[PDB]
Amino acid sequence: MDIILGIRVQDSVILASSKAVTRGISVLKDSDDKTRQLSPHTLMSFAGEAGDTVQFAEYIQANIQLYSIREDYELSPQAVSSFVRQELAKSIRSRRPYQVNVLIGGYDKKKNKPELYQIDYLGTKVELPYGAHGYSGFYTFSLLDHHYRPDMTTEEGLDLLKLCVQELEKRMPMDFKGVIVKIVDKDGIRQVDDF
Amino acid sequence: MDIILGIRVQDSVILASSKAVTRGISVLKDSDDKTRQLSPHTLMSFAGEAGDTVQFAEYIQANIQLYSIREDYELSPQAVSSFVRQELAKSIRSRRPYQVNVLIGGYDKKKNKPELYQIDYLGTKVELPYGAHGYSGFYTFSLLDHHYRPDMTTEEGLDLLKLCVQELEKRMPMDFKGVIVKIVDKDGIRQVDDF
Amino acid sequence: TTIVGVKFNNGVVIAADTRSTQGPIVADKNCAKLHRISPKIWCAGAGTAADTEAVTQLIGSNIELHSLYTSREPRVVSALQMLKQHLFKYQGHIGAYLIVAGVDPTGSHLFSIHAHGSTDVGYYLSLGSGSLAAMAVLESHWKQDLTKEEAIKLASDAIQAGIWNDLGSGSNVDVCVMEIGKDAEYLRNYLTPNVREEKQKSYKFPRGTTAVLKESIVNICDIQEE
Amino acid sequence: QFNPYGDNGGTILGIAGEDFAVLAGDTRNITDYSINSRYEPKVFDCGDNIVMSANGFAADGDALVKRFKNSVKWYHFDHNDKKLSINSAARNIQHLLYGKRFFPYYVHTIIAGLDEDGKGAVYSFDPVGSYEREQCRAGGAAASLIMPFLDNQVNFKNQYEPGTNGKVKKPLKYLSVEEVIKLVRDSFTSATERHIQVGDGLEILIVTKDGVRKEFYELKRD
Amino acid sequence: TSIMAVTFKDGVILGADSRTTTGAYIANRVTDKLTRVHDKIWCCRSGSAADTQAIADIVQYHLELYTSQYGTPSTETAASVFKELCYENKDNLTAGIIVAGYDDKNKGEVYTIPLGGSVHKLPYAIAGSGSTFIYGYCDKNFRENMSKEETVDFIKHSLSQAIKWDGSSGGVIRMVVLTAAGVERLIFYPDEYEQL
Amino acid sequence: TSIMAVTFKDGVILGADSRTTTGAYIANRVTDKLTRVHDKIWCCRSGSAADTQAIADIVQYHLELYTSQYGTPSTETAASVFKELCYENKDNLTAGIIVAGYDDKNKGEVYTIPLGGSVHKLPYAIAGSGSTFIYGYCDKNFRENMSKEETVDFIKHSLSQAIKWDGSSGGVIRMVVLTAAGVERLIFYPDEYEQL
Amino acid sequence: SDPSSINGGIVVAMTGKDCVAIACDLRLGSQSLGVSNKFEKIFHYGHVFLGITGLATDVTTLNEMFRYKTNLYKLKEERAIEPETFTQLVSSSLYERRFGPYFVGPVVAGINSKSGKPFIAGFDLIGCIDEAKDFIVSGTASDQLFGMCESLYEPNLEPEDLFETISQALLNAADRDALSGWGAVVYIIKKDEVVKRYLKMRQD
Amino acid sequence: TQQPIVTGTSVISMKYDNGVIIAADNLGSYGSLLRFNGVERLIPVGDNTVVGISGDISDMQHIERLLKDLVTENAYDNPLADAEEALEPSYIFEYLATVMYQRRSKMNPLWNAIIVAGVQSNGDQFLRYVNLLGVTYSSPTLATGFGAHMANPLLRKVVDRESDIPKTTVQVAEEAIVNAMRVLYYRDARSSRNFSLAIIDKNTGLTFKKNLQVENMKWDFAKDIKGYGTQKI
Amino acid sequence: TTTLAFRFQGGIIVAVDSRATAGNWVASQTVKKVIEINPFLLGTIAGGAADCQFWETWLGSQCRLHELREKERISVAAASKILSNLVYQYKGAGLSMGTMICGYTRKEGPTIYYVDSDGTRLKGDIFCVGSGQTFAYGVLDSNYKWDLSVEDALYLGKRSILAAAHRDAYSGGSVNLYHVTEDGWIYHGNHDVGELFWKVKEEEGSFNNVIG
Ligand SMILES: *[B]([O])([O])[C]([C][C]([C])[C])[N]C(=O)[C]([C]C1=[C][C]=[C][C]=[C]1)[N]C(=O)C1=[C]N=[C][C]=N1
Ligand SMILES: *[B]([O])([O])[C]([C][C]([C])[C])[N]C(=O)[C]([C]C1=[C][C]=[C][C]=[C]1)[N]C(=O)C1=[C]N=[C][C]=N1
Ligand SMILES: *[B]([O])([O])[C]([C][C]([C])[C])[N]C(=O)[C]([C]C1=[C][C]=[C][C]=[C]1)[N]C(=O)C1=[C]N=[C][C]=N1
Ligand SMILES: *[B]([O])([O])[C]([C][C]([C])[C])[N]C(=O)[C]([C]C1=[C][C]=[C][C]=[C]1)[N]C(=O)C1=[C]N=[C][C]=N1
Ligand SMILES: [Cl-]
Ligand SMILES: [Cl-]
Ligand SMILES: [Mg+2]
Ligand SMILES: [Mg+2]
Ligand SMILES: [Mg+2]
Ligand SMILES: [Mg+2]
Ligand SMILES: [Mg+2]
Repeated sequence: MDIILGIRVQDSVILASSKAVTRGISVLKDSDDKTRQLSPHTLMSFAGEAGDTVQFAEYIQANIQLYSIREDYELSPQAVSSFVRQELAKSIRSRRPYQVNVLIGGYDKKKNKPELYQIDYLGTKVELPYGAHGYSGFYTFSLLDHHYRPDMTTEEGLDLLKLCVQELEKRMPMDFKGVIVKIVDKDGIRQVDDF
Repeated sequence: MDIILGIRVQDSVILASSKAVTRGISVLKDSDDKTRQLSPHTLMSFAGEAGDTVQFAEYIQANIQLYSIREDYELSPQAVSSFVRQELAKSIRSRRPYQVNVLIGGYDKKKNKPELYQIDYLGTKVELPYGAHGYSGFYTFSLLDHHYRPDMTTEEGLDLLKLCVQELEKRMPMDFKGVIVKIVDKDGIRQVDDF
Repeated sequence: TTIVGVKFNNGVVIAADTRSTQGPIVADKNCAKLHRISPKIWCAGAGTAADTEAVTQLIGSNIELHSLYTSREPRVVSALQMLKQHLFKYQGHIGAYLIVAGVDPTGSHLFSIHAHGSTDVGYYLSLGSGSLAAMAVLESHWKQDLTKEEAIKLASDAIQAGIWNDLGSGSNVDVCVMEIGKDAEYLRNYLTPNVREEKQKSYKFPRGTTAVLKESIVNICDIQEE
Repeated sequence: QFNPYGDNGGTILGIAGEDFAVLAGDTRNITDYSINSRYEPKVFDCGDNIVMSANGFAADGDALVKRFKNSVKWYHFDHNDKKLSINSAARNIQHLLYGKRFFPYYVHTIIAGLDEDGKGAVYSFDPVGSYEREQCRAGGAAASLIMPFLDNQVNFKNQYEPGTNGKVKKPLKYLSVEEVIKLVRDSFTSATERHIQVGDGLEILIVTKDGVRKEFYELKRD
Repeated sequence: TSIMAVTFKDGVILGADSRTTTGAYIANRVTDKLTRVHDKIWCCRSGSAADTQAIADIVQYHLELYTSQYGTPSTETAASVFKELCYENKDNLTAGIIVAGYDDKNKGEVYTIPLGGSVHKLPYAIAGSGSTFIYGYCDKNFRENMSKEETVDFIKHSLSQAIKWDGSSGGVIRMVVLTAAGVERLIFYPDEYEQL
Repeated sequence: TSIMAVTFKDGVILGADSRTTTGAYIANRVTDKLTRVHDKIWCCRSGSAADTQAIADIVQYHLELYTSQYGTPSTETAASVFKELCYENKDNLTAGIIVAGYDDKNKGEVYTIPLGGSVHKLPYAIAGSGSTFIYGYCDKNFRENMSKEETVDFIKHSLSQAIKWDGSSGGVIRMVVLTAAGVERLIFYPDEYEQL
Repeated sequence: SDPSSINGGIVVAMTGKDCVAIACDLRLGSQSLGVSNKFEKIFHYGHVFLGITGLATDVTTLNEMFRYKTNLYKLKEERAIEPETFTQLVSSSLYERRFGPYFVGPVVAGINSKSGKPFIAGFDLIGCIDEAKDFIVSGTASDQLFGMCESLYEPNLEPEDLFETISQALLNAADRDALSGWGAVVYIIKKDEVVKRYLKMRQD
Repeated sequence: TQQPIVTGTSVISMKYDNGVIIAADNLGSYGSLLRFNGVERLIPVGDNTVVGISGDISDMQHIERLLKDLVTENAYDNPLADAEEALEPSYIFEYLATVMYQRRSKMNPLWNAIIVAGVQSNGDQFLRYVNLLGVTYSSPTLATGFGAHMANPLLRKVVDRESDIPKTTVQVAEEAIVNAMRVLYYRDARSSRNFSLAIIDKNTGLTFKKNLQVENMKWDFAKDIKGYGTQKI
Repeated sequence: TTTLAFRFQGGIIVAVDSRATAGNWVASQTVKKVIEINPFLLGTIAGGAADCQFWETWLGSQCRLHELREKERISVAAASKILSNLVYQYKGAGLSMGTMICGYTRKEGPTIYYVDSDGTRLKGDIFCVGSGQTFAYGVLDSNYKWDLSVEDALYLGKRSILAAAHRDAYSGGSVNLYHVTEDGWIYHGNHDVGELFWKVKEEEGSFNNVIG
């Protein structure tokens, strides 16, 4: 799929992901949610080749949910991101690699800090204040370099995110049919229904 | 460029052409007029490879304007379309062919009839009640097959055209940034500034 | 790379230059191309550096275990056979081109090995990108019944021809002499005809020239008591 | 298939002083892993106090230099023995290079001399004619080794003044001819160590108001 | 490479040049292409040096193990072991081998094994890049039941011409004589065979 | 194709097989590859039939026009006209031609012109795909100043072997004798030359 | 396409008088796009330091692999691994992936705890050991680094002088490479103290 | 664009105290076939220049005709054709170098490597190389093809730099050339035993030696070489 | 390369970077990517260095010939169309050019034309061209208004190049600023990114990601 964004503010992580699903010359769907809840305080968005994206996301989801039941404990975002990275690093030298890029946004309940991880299909992990995959970063990183300040509120983060989406809607050729925005904080994961 | 449409109604010809100009990953412009007035009652829209489109359109424009001055007379749309076809048919076997598709909408003052001609880069001419170039026809021809009637008014033609643009905006992947609509009738050529 | 091997009266000598290259860049100026398979069996290697090192270590390891198993000093033909069969199996993909030499209870021996697994016997041999320059010297100056002193001279001269005329070879000349009834003497940097001249200027900077943002002590020690 | 291009290696270096200019180049000429010549001159006096070198494919290099020398000759004939200024020479060379835009001279060209105010000047070219005046430029095979050293030791890049810690830069004091020749010699000695196509000899042409002087130094022959 | 094996009254003689080439560079000018797989069963090698060596080493192993169990193998048996290796691995091998041996019962025999892996029993055989230039000469000059001296001259003259015209062939002319008397090695230098 | 020209005491003799092939199909089994560019200047043709015919036709035209202006041309002159065409059009031609002629002053001469377009004056020459197999034989059996009968036998035996081994060569052996006496055509059929 | 120049980056190491220095840039990118300016390429296992350039996923993977192996080494041997021994372990580990290699350019640096002798080493992607006396370079600006080191370097430099030399070598080499820069780190290593310095450099 | 068909291998040469020496074998190869055994690849121009040519023989013969025609053209309206206005090595070379570079620039090269050896009017030694690409260079020793790889190393041991030229006699220089030709016969698979050698001296003039042979070869040690490793018989 | 130009109340702002690369090798940090065609016409350059220099230098010669013949300065439209018609002749041959022809005339007012080696010719208010164009667009579009002061517009152009210089690997070196008005263009200095970045970071409070 196309555009996935992430931004870590003072007390939360905000992920924005496009709703369009295009196969060929037709937009088959305009309300697609390109994300899966891995645990109550950890969310993963994804983009890449058709089929691989969902198959990988759900596979990761199942593994984290299994860990949660076994230990009766939620893994830290750092731990989940490392697990995800290893799966992709394993995958890249397989017969048929997973062609999937992901953002992992989570709130660490131990350290009381929001955390955003950017991982590509090769298994390249980086922790960032803001991140993007595909052609999205070519427009959005310059905006975020200017406006982002680390001590921002969640409302300020959403405004800064609106400014990113507006730029994408202006300058990108593909109609990505808007974005679904989700916030990850101490209280868990929730969806902003109006954006 | 991307999408160009044409529809011939009772007493006029309506041409609609996208405003977007995309080079690579950026939309450089969102107000581009993809048409040239060949004569007071003849309008040509165009789409194809960058550079070739404008170069060809202006070359045709210059030739028709030259004819108009020499004879103090306006050529019929049929005559202009045949001239245009021959230029493209000549072009296709050149060293470097013009990679341009066109629609020619004109009002014949002699017969008091609107006329729409669709010509591709190979020099393939057809007279039609409604026409399109590129991927546009794959969506719009089915709508027009259903709704079009040959005795429609200009206002009914614009409504039917809005229904085409809405479908394109819904199902096509590329954001073509709306269309510039122009009407060709007995009184000449005018632009619909609100669409 | 220029590597040579020369037989003489009571043994055999091998030699090599010390240049390693990645494209037109010199990766290592003082590379060690003479490898020890066993105490009195040494071989010079050309081609892919990791391959010559790895294939020598592996066979050298198995030769040592074989020597302990049989209670005998290892033979050059054993190293030759083990090397060629290994290289043949990998169909030339292991880019090791070797000049194998040594002394053993059967006598003194000199062989070459190519990456595809073919072996050759000779009184004088040369391999590598500078082998043509070296072989020109060998073909001009070699004779039967060479002494130890004459063979070392001929071998090092052949390497020098490679050093000066071949861009793939350079720097220093390494030698290893393997004489019958004696310890093998490994002469690392036997010749050093390419010492860099004194620089015109010292580029020692004044302290504080570089701009610094942060400083910190790194904890290398273990977790501490108390 | 016939390949009309080749690579003869070598490396060249131009440095502009306050009232002088130097153009240096090694004397080695190669193909693949063989040496053709240990002394094949590469930097040429082209008249009118201009020195030139076209490094890369030697056949194209010789052709270009030959054609520029010719251009200087006809400039005198056509314009009453007027001296061809370094800026005018540079523009002329652009047209020589771009003239073969679709079958290029496969060379990196550098010229050196004095501008019309008497100050040292170095101009640098790409194969298809793009050019730019610079205080400092290395060209050819070992250009990637030498240029960073020159950014540091000629333009004082990434250098600051002690005590201030990154606040005050090192002042851009001018360099004498004796100081420049030291940097040239060390540049080539360093390049010779790590680049196989560089060595044998170093030939430096120094340009002043008095004329064109030459200096030669030995380099490692391995 | 110019190689040949010729049967005659007292047995069989193998012959070969001594040149190994990497393109136009002569990697070895004194190569021994006549190699022993058993006491009185030898072979001439052409094509890839690595492939033919690996094959010959495997055959020698098989015939050594054959001898320990079933006694001395026939020349036909040796040719069959060569064939099995060349045929079954035809996709990965470049080996043109002539097998020649002496029994007391069967006397001198020659088997040629070209690239495909087929076997051909012949009175005499020629192979290698240089053989092309002496098909005419060898066909006209070969006779059955020649003497030792005649057969040596036939091989010497034949390989001399093959060497003269083929760039891939050269050096010395090595020969190996196989008779009831035993095994004799012969060598002939450029000054001798070029003036013929 | 197997072609050759041989100088001897009384002049020169050209020789050739008669096979033309499209792959493995013999398009013509009785081809005449010995063709006339002047009264006593002939040529042997190998390679492309179309190319060598077009060349030979042009040469015959040039020498006919030469004769009208400057009298009888030399064999060297004929070879030069062949060369000029073969060299300047080397990219578009596949022609291996042997030029042979008889003057009274120069006697028998032979010039060979391979693919490149180079010229080589020789005592005798061989060419075509089948020539490879008789380099050995021809080198060993050729002598200078042979008789007519000896030269005919030399060519007959040589081309017989070339035909025997080369699939692209076959049919009858055509020959053309060039002497002061005149021009004589000879032919030799399979039943005659195969049993040699 | 070329794995060794997708992410970009550089590492350099130098020897001094009773000390060693290892330095790296901080850039991680996707070809032209700069992604991260905090991607450190130097790691350490006990007193042995390892710098790794090349494909970033393999940089991370190998760090995790050598942490794994040096921890097991320490438990069994009951002592920290030394630079000479670690160098062999890196070579072994890389060569076992001979025909499916990690696309990396490792660099080892450290001081032998027993002998006190300074040690540096470099490797190609399949394990070949380059044990230099003076300096080691690696990454997308290796040509540039070779030129800087070969001119600036002199033997037996004091720790505080050595810092200036290696820093200027890295900075000026990085500034002539599009895929290197975006910050830099320098480790100064002595027998029983290690100082880490972040350098101020141009951010383009 | 073409491919070379009939080809000539190495041409080797060097300077000595009073002149220059050049040599090349008499073979015209047709791929791996050693087709033509009597080809002269050293072509003298006047009594002061010898042009040695390797590569495509058909192109060599073309160049041979160009030089022959150059002598004819120089004699036209030139009373000093055999004196002050005679053809110099430098004139002959520059002409060839012009042609070679022009032909490569039309993508239709003369597929050759050429060495022009001679002595100038003022007694100076001339030795310069040019090939199909129009690349030119001069050196105390010059060689083409395999000669570059095997001959130059041997010849450079005699004359390593410019200052070694006055110290090198004609006997020492000729000895080195003849030895180099032997080494090439040992190791070049497209060479022949028969060769030609030319000396151009400022005192004794042009000495052209034909029908030379490689002699004093070492082959006896071949008898002791058996098998490829383990074989004893 | 990152180059931009935008129309506003006080005329036109033109801003460019200074970097030139050959693969990953940084060939130059001091390249002049604004070409002074005449006292009222500017040309930006992106893509092939030689193509751009040669033909925009050539363009100046054609514009000078126009005003000699017509006793009147060339229009921005006519100047841009001379270049676009020229490159169109060479279409397919492999020229690599992306330019903005920026200038002011009485009849047109402040005008910008984007011209490209594919033959594209577009009039517009805002353009960003080059490998780092997307980064420049991000800053420019979010802060652009018609009613900007000369001082604020200049900073926005400077800041937009800085943004691209930071993120785009093939952009950097320094920023050249120009301001085109009724009375011609005005140069506003070379600004080294190595000093400008830290200055902007501190004062603006931006680039909080980076450590300084
Ligand atoms: B010599 O040139 O053959 C030399 C001998 C080697 C065994 C020490 N070989 C090399 O230096 C090779 C050349 C080469 C380059 C590329 C692919 C294969 C071979 N160099 C290396 O193996 C090498 C290159 N960079 C770092 C380490 N090793
Ligand atoms: B002969 O030319 O066929 C010869 C026989 C070999 C057993 C010594 N073969 C070679 O010389 C081959 C190449 C070749 C040439 C001509 C025809 C077929 C094959 N050479 C090698 O195998 C070789 C060369 N250099 C190093 C190692 N091996
Ligand atoms: B001979 O085989 O070279 C022969 C000589 C020709 C002049 C009669 N040539 C051919 O038979 C050629 C093909 C060929 C075969 C072998 C080597 C080179 C060329 N055949 C033709 O030209 C031909 C075949 N069929 C129809 C027309 N022409
Ligand atoms: B810019 O990146 O387009 C820049 C502008 C040019 C006028 C200096 N171009 C270049 O740096 C190009 C490479 C390139 C990079 C990115 C996109 C397109 C092109 N370099 C050159 O033209 C060049 C010229 N001479 C020497 C080195 N590089
Ligand atoms: Cl062998
Ligand atoms: Cl025919
Ligand atoms: Mg149509
Ligand atoms: Mg060397
Ligand atoms: Mg037949
Ligand atoms: Mg940048
Ligand atoms: Mg124009």
